[PDB]
Amino acid sequence: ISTIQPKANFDAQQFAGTWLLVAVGSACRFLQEQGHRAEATTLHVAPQGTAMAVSTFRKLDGICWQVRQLYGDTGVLGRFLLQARDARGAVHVVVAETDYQSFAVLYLERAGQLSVKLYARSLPVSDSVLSGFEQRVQEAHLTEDQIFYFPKYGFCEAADQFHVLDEV
Amino acid sequence: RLYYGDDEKYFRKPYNFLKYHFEALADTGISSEFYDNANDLLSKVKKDK
Repeated sequence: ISTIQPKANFDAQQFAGTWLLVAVGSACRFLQEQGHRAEATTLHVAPQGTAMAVSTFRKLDGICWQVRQLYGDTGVLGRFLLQARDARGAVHVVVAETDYQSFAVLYLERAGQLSVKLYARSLPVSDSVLSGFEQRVQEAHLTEDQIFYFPKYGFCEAADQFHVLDEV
Repeated sequence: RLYYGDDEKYFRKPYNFLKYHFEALADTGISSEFYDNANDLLSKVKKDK
């Protein structure tokens, strides 16, 4: 395990805005166990100094939900920490790779438990990008059997006042 | 994963409680009433001689 290199000169202002989650690679059981109902997710992203706010949007049983989180910077460009809010333990984050207008591959890790997630500005992703993601997975020592996709449709926006987790 | 945590699932009951019993009920009652009356009389005579 190591902190891999981020996007060179990561521009939070360009990486800002709307991302759709496309696929996740992880050894996390709950993507393979109960891997059905991988409900679609999207981020709104804003810079907030060097930290970034993120609003994940999701459905849950058809109720649209918003989770707002601060990705605190590590003091290092493109490197962030999520807090141990519920004693979950802090999650290290690296913006490994992005075309700010097109695609991103984000590295996230806690307690050596590692995930990589591929987001896009777009419904399609270039198959070359997807292939890069596959090799990113292999380099992370994750199997193809630990890659999981998310549906093309049914993204949500603007969850209700009562359906915002607002963990911060 | 969005999931439910479980820390709050049980409480220890102090010895002095014979019963402690979680149970969700609501009731509401509303009553609303209006009464209005307007009563109006005019009366007039003109007598010319």
